[PDB]
Formats: sequence, structure tokens, C-alpha cells
Amino acid sequence: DATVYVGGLDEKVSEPLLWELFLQAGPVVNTHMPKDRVTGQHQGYGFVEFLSEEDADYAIKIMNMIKLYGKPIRVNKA
Amino acid sequence: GHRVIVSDVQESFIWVRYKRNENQLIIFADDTYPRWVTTASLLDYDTVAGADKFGNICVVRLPPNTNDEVDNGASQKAEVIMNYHVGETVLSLQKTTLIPGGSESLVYTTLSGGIGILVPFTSHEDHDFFQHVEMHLRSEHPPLCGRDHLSFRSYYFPVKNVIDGDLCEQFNSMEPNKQKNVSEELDRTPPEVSKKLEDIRTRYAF
Amino acid sequence: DALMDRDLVHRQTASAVVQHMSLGVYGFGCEDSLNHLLNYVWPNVFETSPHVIQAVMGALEGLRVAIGPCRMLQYCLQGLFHPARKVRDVYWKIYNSIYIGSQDALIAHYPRIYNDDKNTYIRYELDYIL
Amino acid sequence: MFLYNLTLQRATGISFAIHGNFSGTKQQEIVVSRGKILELLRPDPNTGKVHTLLTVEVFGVIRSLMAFRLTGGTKDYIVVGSDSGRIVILEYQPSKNMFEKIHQETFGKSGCRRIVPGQFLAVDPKGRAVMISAIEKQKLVYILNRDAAARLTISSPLEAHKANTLVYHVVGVDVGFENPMFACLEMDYEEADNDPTGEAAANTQQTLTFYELDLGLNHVVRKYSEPLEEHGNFLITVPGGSDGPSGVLICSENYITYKNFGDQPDIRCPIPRRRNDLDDPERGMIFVCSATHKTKSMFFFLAQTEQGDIFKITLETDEDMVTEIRLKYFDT
Amino acid sequence: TVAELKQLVARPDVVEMHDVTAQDPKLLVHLKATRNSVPVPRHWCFKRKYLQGKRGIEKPPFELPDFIKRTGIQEMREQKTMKSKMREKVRPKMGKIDIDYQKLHDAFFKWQLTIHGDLYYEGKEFETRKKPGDLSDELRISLGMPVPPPWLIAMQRYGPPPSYPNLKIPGLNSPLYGDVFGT
Amino acid sequence: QSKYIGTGHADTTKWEWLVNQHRDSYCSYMGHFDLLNYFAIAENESKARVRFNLMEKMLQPCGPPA
Amino acid sequence: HAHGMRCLGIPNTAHFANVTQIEDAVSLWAKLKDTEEEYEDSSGNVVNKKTYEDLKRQG
Amino acid sequence: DLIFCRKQAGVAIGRLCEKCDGKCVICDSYVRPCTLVRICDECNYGSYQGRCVICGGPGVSDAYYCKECTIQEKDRDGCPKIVNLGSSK
RNA sequence: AUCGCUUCUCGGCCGGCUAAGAUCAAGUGUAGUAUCUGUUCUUAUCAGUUUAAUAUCUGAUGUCCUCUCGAGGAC
Ligand SMILES: [Zn+2]
Ligand SMILES: [Zn+2]
Ligand SMILES: [Zn+2]
Repeated sequence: DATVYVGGLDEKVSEPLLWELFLQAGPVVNTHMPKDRVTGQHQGYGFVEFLSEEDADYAIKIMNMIKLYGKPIRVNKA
Repeated sequence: GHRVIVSDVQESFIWVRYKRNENQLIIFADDTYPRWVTTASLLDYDTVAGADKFGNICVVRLPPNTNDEVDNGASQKAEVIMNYHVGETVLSLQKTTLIPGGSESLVYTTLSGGIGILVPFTSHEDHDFFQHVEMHLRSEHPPLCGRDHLSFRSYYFPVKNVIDGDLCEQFNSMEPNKQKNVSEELDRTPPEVSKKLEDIRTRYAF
Repeated sequence: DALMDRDLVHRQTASAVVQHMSLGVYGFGCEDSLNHLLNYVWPNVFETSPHVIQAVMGALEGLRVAIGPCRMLQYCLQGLFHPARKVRDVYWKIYNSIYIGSQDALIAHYPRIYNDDKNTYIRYELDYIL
Repeated sequence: MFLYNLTLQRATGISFAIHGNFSGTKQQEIVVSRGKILELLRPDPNTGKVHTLLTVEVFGVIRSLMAFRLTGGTKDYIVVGSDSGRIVILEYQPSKNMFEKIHQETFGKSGCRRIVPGQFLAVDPKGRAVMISAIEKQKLVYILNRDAAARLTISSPLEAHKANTLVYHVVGVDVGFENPMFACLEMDYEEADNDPTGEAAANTQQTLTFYELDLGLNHVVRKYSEPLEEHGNFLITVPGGSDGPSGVLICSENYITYKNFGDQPDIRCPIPRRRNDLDDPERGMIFVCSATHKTKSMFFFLAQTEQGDIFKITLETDEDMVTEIRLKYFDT
Repeated sequence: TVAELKQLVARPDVVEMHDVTAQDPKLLVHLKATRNSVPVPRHWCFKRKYLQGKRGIEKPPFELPDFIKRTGIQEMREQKTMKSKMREKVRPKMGKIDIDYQKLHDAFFKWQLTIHGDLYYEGKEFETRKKPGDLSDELRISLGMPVPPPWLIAMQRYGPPPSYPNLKIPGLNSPLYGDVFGT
Repeated sequence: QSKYIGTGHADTTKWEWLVNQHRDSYCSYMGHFDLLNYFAIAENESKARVRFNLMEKMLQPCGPPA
Repeated sequence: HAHGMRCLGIPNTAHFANVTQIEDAVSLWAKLKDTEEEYEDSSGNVVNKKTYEDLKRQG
Repeated sequence: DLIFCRKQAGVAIGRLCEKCDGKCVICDSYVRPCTLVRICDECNYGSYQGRCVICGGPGVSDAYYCKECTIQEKDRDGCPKIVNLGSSK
């Protein structure tokens, strides 16, 4: 479970408000939030690696309460 | 009547409030320096005065933001607002008003047999003036042994916010050319200067 | 901003600034901010570049006189006995610089060190109470 | 916040006292040293009421204090042993009612140190050379000669340096118009540091050494050494040449010993005890200080115990050879 | 033994990996825990020579103290052909800044960090001083809550986080003002 | 530095460092009239006997080395 | 690692962030882990709070 | 190759030539001349009378210490007459 | 309506001629540091030096016998 997939975001969000955002729950050890080079903008889906698995299963339970730019945030195991 | 001030023999002051219902002893603050403490005194609720076995006088004030109810080796501390070396060990500290109709002041004896006082400034004018006094006096009238004044009062801890009166009073003993020329560097007159130092003594003490 | 290092010359020159400032302001009661700056000064202690190490030396000497030895020594304690050779070389160099001057005023600030079998490491004179 | 400091009552504690003629008068002005304070008193031949002519604060820790005189001179200066690295020679101008700084010399660092001089202070009876010393490793000498105008000029320093050597006390020695001598109590701890057993803690006697200044060779060489039987705290000048023998008295635990060179053998006497004493027998005795009474007729000494017992110390001499010593109970 | 050596100290946590190799651990144990003394910097055992330019390339060049900003010098300082430069010598114009000596006798008087318990090390900037219970402004704006952050409503149901066990967040076991809703 | 007593180095032992600070403390005691007087007050002796016991403790303190 | 510690009964904190073997941290955790209410006979100055409350229920 | 002699400081006044004239010896600076230089006649003698403390020319003035070296008390060490690590002449 | 061609319209990517006109700026040395580039260790094990620990450096490849590195026997 150490990693999660996160959908439905707005590009003003970046890797930092994800950092800050999910460490509110529990620390994101490895952050991945693609920067698209071609048009220089984000599609808004994320992958998160944690310290171990327990962090991330609690993360499955609590985790999908985040709302990025008035809008819904997908978090599921991976 | 509210809090309690612990004085360590080594690590100095420990602020301790007694919670009445839980009956617990609560250390919410401590000193930033080790100091060998003879005795303590309260200038006010938020300040503490203390003397060193080595004959130093420190004053440490709480920050106004202190947390009154709580639960390296500490959490929050108190800045040290004054350090002055008397050169003579002080066994008691008492705040009082020496003379009737006088201004409230601080009192320290010493082990040498001397009795002296610390006094607050009510104005920045006398402040800066006495500052220039100390300044031009030092180099223009060095201490007798050749030892420097500043270091001697900064001896264990660097001086913070203290003007030495016993140096300022030596204005009397200097030669008239010293007295005058310095007064010119001060842009005053020997009577002006002299009486103006008589001011603090008179008003506060004998 | 400068002492936080873009490139060594920043740390060096800025450190020299801390030095001359530190001699200049002495005795006037500004020590606090000089302590804050001493924080950022402190990591630069380690390097082999002659100009930056001698610079840092001058720096910590001026900071010695301005701040007073007590705070210095409180940064220099743990480094004395640390296992590594490097750290001991340096912190002992510093501690010597602090030691030669103001050796008279250091007395109060040596902490309490417990006594072992063959030796009594507690100085009991300071614990005589009237 | 800011605090202005005032003294009100100046300290009455007197650490040192030196008696000399500072006005060029037949009267004797008494320069005493309060803790941080230099002080000058005038007792009165008739009524004895002690007049305070001057009180001055030096803003520095006084360490030792001695008065001296140029040879056959009219007047007396002051030597201030201080906590700074500077010896200063002072003169009290009778008119101006205050001291002047006659000489300022810088021999080393600041504050009470282990190796930095100013601690112990001695001077020659003829006032030729003053010797200053620390507790350890550094013993310096300044030579004094009046100028062409007979005003005092100080020479360049010298060095007695002896490694790892503790100095209990230093006392001027009397040799009339000679190469000056100095009595330095010493001890070596280098035996004690290298002896893991702890034997050198015991079985190590403090070495009495006489240094000889030499004007012509203009250096200070170690000359005389004897091991002291038991540890004495301080020494006493014995005026030599014309008046009396030239030697030194040594105040030691439960003893006093005149111990001198030439062929002069040591003379020991026990420190007398009072009949039926209530103190712990395990508590011994030494002498605190001594004030020599020197007269054109005779001379003697004054000693005191912990208990306050002042004795008059006398010398029984055959020509320049002292055969024995006589101590009579004086007062308390 | 590094094991039993940890029983002799009030704060044995101070003992570390290489600490057991010390020439005198039986002391250093007692020093390193001294009351107000500060730890040794950590950049050694890292072979990187104390810095790299990774995080240092995203920093601003500099920003002035507000006391110097209100003055107005910032706009005065801001380009020139070579012959205009030799004209600037032949022509020359005076008084481009034209500062107000009243203002620069004012600001630094009329108008005009860290404590001892801190020391800087290589990579540390923001983090320690975004934590469970502490967030930035804007992300509050995206969240859009007027002055708990609402998923600490679900930190009620599902339980305190495994990742930060020591946690307290307002209103639950932590009995809150401004931004910071948990400590 | 070497000829300046009290100089430390990387190989400095505990025992030597603490006996140093001891001896320096004792020179301070000999130095300051007051603190000395404090000692005389507390444990009852003469100023003299105090300084004498100290001068005895100069070489020893902590006792034998290791 | 913290699961082994905490489920082992050794709480997870820095204190233990050194030693590996299961045994030693058990004694370390053992290393990790009284008032006087004055009875009326003047002998209860040794008597505990709860004990004197029990003698309140008895009295 | 070039280092202090550090013999005991005497009463002899320091002497600097044209070149070195303004320099405070140790800090290498021209700022705030305050106190005065002292070196031993062992370092200053004879052909060294009124000699430069540095280059070996005739002294036209006297060196003054800065205030910087004053507070750090360096002026109290051994005589700061530089000796080349050959002889002094 | 679709395919192809064409016309128009719109949107998105989206410095003259002459002899070429003529002419053309570099201090040194003593110490010292930094930053670029290129190239080298899959070595196995043990012993010693060494290191905070590594690293590094330094030495050899179970023993005996028989036969032609291999085989057998005794440990
Ligand atoms: Zn010399
Ligand atoms: Zn020159
Ligand atoms: Zn200088």
C-alpha cells in the first residue's frame, strides 16, 4: 500500500501542497506529481511512497477526504 | 504569591508555578546560562535579579509571551537582560526605597563590606549623556592599575545596559584641563556635568 | 543570506564582516542578534581552505569577545571528545583560541563532571554554602 | 531597561597594608588596600586618630602590594601588583592629594591567571630591582635606576622561567650593594604527574631556591637550592650587611627555621603551644603574616598563629654566625 | 558494549553509532547531554563537503527588510552605449538618486532570527519550524474553510494517524487559534 | 601555544583536562580576595591556612593519574 | 521496525534508535518504565492519601 | 620563512620605515592607531637602532596598534619584530 | 448534398557604393584555493597496519604420502 494514486487536481496545486497536504495525514517520503514538459502543465494525478505499509493503509482509510480546488481527490492503493 | 523561583547552585534559575488543584510542581522555564547563585530577588513579576558566587550581578526577564500554565534540556527560556561584574561577591539582594520621598531602587550588599545600589533611568537624555561620560572618561581617564574599566565590568559576562557610576564621579578628581576639555567634548560645563551626576545620587540616595 | 553559502567566498567575507562587527559593537548590549548570526556561522567550522578557515578563526575570536566565553564554550564542549579525529582537531583548536584569552573567566562555566574511581572530578569548593 | 550603579558604603575589608614615607615627611603614611580599592591613611603620633588622606578605586583586582625606596632615598613609591598584565609604579603627590602613574609596564595577559605574573611581589632593600612573579612558570624582574635628574627610570624586563614550578612565596633578600638575591619557594609537580602510583604525592619536598640577579651579566641565573624539610607557607627577610645577618626566616608547620647560605647551618625551633588547649591536637599551626620591626639600635620580628598569638622573634648571633633563636611570647 | 553503555546515561539517546568507538565514551556520554550545550553539526559522515546546489538554485536572490523597503531607494536603482559612457564623462549629470537626508536620518532611528537553542545545518530550511496540524494559507483557500480543517473531522472516526503517533489535533484530544489546528 | 600552559590538543585526556581546570580554579581562588574570604567563612580557617591547603592541592587534585 | 518494537512492548521513540538485538532493548525499556495525609493521632504523617480516605469512610 | 621572534617585550619603542609606516603590525591595517609598540633590545639593537620592524630600513616613525588587536589583547605577547628564518642580519 | 479545380476572405503555426571603405589593448612574481574534463577497483577469504566506521595499504591459497592440475588413503 506504500504508494497511492491521486486523481482530479488543478495545476496551481504542485508537489509542495501535496507534500504539505498528505503529511497532514502522515509523511510522504517519496512524492511524484508529474510535470508535463510539452505544454508545461499538470494533468493532476499523483503517486505517493511512504515509510512502510501501515502509514498507507490508514492512508486508504482517512486519505480520500482531501478536496483540491473545491474539487474531489482520488486516493487508492498501489 | 503566584509563582515560585528556584535558584540552583549551578544551573541558576528555574521558574516553577504550583498548580493548586493537581498539586503538581511545574517547571515552565529556565536560564540560558549556568550561573553559581548566591541569592535571588524580584524586581517584578517577570524579572529576577541574581548574584554569583564569583561576584556577578545578572538580571533575567521573562518574555511577556510566557505560558503561565503548561505540561536542549528545556522548552522555553528567558533572555538575560543585564550582566554586570561588581568584582565583589554579593550575599543578599533587596529592592526598596532608600530615602523618604525618593525613587524606588535596587539594593545589593557585598561580602567585602561595601553597600551599593542599582538604579533605573527615567530618561534617555541622562542615559546617552552618561554614556558619553563613560566613553570619553575611559580613554581620557584610564583606571589606575592600567587595567581597563570596560573589561573589568565585563569580566565574567559582557556588560549589558549598566552605566558605572563610580567612574562617572571621578570627573571631580581630574585636573581642571581634563575636567574642562572633556566637558567641551561633552559640550557642557564642569558645574553642569558635576551637578547633573549629583542629580541621580541626590534624588535616589544620599 | 550571504553566510548561507552560495560559494565559499560568501561565507569567508561575510564571516570577516561578523568579526569586525563583533569587535566594534562590544559592550553595548546587542549580543542577541550576534548569537543568531553565530548560529549560521557555526557550520562553516569545517574546511581545509586556508583563507576560509583563518577567516572563521578571526570570526569566532571576535564573537568570543563580544558574546562572552560562556556561550562559545557551550558550543565547543561536545566537540572536544568526539570519536573522530577531525572534529577533535578542530574543536580543540577553537577551544584553545577560547582558552588562551579569558582563561580567568572560564572557571564558572566548566560543567559538573562526575568523579570516577581513582579520581575526584567534582570541585566541592563551589558547593560550600553559608 | 538600564541601571545606573552607585556605591554608598565603601568596603571596609583590608587585604593588604604597607607603611612607607610617601610625602617625604618624618611621619609614616599607611597605604592599605581594600578589595578593589587603593587607600591612604595618616595616623597621628599623639592622638593616633587615623586620618584618611585619600581613597581611590582602581577598577581592577589588586593582587599584591609592596612599597619600596631608592637607595638612601628621601621618599617612597608604590608598586601595584594587579590582575592585568601591567605592573604600575605609583607616587602620591602630597600637594595634589592624589596618586600619579609613574610607570606602566605590560608583561602579559589580563585577569587572574595561572602563568601570568602580578601574584607575588618582592623588592630589594636598596630598591635596585623589583621582582614580580606569578604562581607558576613565570618570574620576571624589572631593574630600577633613577635618571640623570634622580627621577625613577625602569629598565627592560628579564626572565627567570622555570618549567612546571609552583611558587609559594617570594621575598626580597638583603645583600648590601651586591648582586641582588631573591628567595623563591618552589615545588615541582612534574614528579607527581608522571607517578601513577601516587608516591610523588608524598616524598616530594618544596625546594627553596635563591635566584641571583646579576647586573653586569644582566640576566637572572638559578644559584642556590636546598630542599625544605617540611612545607612552609611564607618567608621573611633578615636584614644583613651592617645590621644583622643576611638570611631568611621560613615559617613552616609547627616550626620556624632560619635557613641561610654561606656556611650558615639551619636553625629550627618549634612553634610553642598554649598550656591546656581545647583544640583538636590533630590541628597543627603555622604563622599568618609577619611585620619586621627594624631599628638603628636593634631589630626583631612579629609573628601570629591562627589563634592570634603574636611572638617577638629574635636572633642570637656570633658575629655573622647565628647560633640559636629566641622566641618570647609577646601578646595576642 | 553499545547495549549496556545505554544504561549509564540519563538521556542515552545521545549515544549513536560511532559513539561506541570513542576514546572516552564513559565521559562523552555525560558531556553530550550537558544542559544548555548544542549538538555537533551533522555534515560529516556525509562526504558531500557540506553543500550542493540542488535546493539552492530555487532560492530568491535577496529580499530587503521592510524598514529599507518603505524608504524608496529600490525604485531609484535600476542600458548605456559606450559613446554615451564617454559622453556621461563629458556631459556629466549630477544628482540621479537625490535621496532625502531627512528620510535616511529617519528610517534607521525613528522606525528601526533565532534563539540559542538552534543551529543551522545543510539542507534544513522550512520543514521543522508543514506538519499534521499546520498548513499554508493558499491551500486553505483551495480548501475554502472560514476561520478544524475538515478532514480532522474524519481523524475523529478512523483514528489517530499511524505515521505521526504523538499527534494532537484541535478539539479531539487537543483542547487552536489562526492557522494551526494541531501540534 | 605549547609553551602556554593549559594548551589542549586532539589527544588530550580527561584527567589532564580536568586537573587543568582544577589548577586554574585554584589560581582564581588565590586571585580573588572575596571568593577566598567566602571559603574562609564557610569552612572556618585563616585566609592563610586556606591558601596553604589549596597550594597543597595544586599538584594532587583528583589524586594519582591513570 | 517500529512494529517489532511496539508489538514487542518496547515503545517506538528515538531512545532506542541504535541497538539491534531483541534482548538489550528489553532491559533498556525496563530502565524506561506518594503523599502524606496526616491522621489525627499525629502518627499519620506516614499515612497515604488514599489510606486516609479509607479511614474517612471508616470514620 | 618569515615569523615572529617573540622574545620578551621590553621598553624599547618600535620603529617603522617609510614603507611600513602606517601599518598596525599584526592586523596589517591602518585603522585606529591607539597604543604603542614595544620590542626587546635583543631584537632592536645597534644597526637595528631606528630600524624598520620589517624590511630593514631606517625607521621614520613609530608603529601604533589598532583597536582590533587591542581588545583581543595580542599586543601583549612576545616582541613582534619579524625575523626571517635565516638571521635578522 | 458529394468529388475535383480556381478566385476572394479569414483564423492557427508564423538594410545601396568605395582601397573587404580604412584601422584593431595582451604586465610580472610569491603562496594558496575552487571549479570543469579525461582515466582506473565485481576479488574470492583470512592476518596485520589504518579509519569514527568504512575506505585504503600490506602478506599467502588445510596438511602428509603415492601415481600420471587430476585421482585414492589417513587423518
Ligand atoms: Zn627578541
Ligand atoms: Zn618596512
Ligand atoms: Zn592590529
